[PDB]
Amino acid sequence: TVSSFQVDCFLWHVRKRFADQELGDAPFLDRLRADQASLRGRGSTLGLDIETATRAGKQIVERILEPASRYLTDMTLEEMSRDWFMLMPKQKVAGSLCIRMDQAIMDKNIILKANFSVIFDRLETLILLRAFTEEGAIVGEISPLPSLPGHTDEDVKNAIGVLIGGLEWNDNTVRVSETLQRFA
Repeated sequence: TVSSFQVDCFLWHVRKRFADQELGDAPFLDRLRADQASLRGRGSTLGLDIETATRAGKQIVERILEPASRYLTDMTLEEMSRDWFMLMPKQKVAGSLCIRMDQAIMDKNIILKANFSVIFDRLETLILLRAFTEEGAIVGEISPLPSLPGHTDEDVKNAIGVLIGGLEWNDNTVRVSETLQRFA
């Protein structure tokens, strides 16, 4: 736990300069004040001096220091936070994507929007994809899963094809975003 105190004193000193120069922030200054108060309290019960602590924090932190992507959005944050429900649900998991749709839709023109990253000429990772009807109704969703594996473009295109097939079954004309038309 002494290492945590070393990092604490070192980070306090390196944060001192931010208030020493830039626009600063009154809560930031109060945080620094209460910080150094608690750090004096620690150094009292730990015994060691701060001049013998920041030097150790330097060598304890410096070792922790370390492909040109963008971000396209077809949906707003609201368009991905909106609630919904599938009356007759039809869902599964594929690789690392949760596919769901509503089977109770028919003869509806559907539009697929998506928000995701992009590298070079193709996708990298999908944040969310939902299916809307021309009358503004959510019917399908391809959500990412909290898995360490992840996903790339091939299985993403496969999931989109699965969704399009499941929708096109019930006489539903289905089209994708011009973005997905360009990248999938």
